[PDB]
Amino acid sequence: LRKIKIAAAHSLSLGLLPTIVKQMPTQFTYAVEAIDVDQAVDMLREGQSDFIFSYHDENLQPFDNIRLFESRLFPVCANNGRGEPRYTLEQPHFPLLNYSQNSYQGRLINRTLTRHAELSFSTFFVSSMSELLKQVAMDGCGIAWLPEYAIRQEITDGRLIVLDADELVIPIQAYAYRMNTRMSQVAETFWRDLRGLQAAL
Amino acid sequence: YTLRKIKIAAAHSLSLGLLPTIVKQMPTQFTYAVEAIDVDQAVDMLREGQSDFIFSYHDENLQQAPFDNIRLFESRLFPVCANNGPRYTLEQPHFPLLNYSQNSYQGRLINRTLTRHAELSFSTFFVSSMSELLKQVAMDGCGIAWLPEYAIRQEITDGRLIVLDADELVIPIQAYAYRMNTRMSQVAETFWRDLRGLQA
Repeated sequence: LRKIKIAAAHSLSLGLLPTIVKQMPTQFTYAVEAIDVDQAVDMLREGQSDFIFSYHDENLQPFDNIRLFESRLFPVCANNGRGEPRYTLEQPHFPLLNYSQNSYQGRLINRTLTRHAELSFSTFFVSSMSELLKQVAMDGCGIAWLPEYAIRQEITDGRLIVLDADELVIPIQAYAYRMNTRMSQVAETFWRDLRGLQAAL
Repeated sequence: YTLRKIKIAAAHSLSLGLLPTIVKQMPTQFTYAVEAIDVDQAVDMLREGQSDFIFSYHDENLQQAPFDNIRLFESRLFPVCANNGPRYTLEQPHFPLLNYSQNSYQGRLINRTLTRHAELSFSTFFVSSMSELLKQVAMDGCGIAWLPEYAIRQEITDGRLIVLDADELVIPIQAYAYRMNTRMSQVAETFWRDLRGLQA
């Protein structure tokens, strides 16, 4: 009861909901779905989800928005243990850990890798779950573009090394999308309290 | 550009707790394509050639022709919650329940366990099929969640998550890798044979 159905993109539900539900002023019920970027417009218009936590989709930007945070995508990889990166960008056919071809982050990385034809890589692991790519990268199996907030503590400890920070960086902005049409009594209550909570992410 | 691709439709909990160990140990002769898919959705994709293997739990009909099975390991799902410096008790009026949806093996199994035990009054508070999300919400003191011990082993030994039962409410689980017993690509037959060796 008093359910709030949220469908988030394949890699930003973790960085948001734990902090949201803990700091939420009043108590709701939550149902969370990991959807692709393509299924964002349709699920809102049909009412499949009351709110969609997605990136900067300018199609949704008859909708209302609220920017949750701002981050970047840094190419990272685990170290040898010597303090040197296990792989390197200038290495012939380095193992690449990428997102799916239909994900929002996957299209950004493949866009940058097309522009920078200097990088010679080999696809090794592809999945739209950023948590899976993060733990696969820590094993030292390849290079991955990971969000800064998702590896902030791992970057501090040299268990993941930043390989580039000038041109291979992809800025990302996460939003919470709502239809401008007024919703239930509980959805407006949740949307208001989240707006009163954006000073915590 | 994918003759070394292996399509893996795994359970959300198993894909994030077991697959990184598999990928690290395997020889890098492969290219992995993994997606978190419900087991009742992954079986349909397995027959029509949309996936090569699926990683899920004990299925009665998936362990027989025209399928082949590999018993990956064995584990259990413990009732768990955050610490008080336990915030919640299983013997408590309407405790908030963090649980998977019915579109996931673990969701039905937890709900069917609570079916027999009417002594526990709970309140469905947060439902999602992403295990890592269930875990973080549990560690922030939001409710009780039945999480697998392979995913919360070290936070149990650190106190951030306290086991709430070690008797009736601990449900056993066994990880499994399934596939059609028919021929696939050479890159997938090698991975399957290495999986029998990897289990040990």
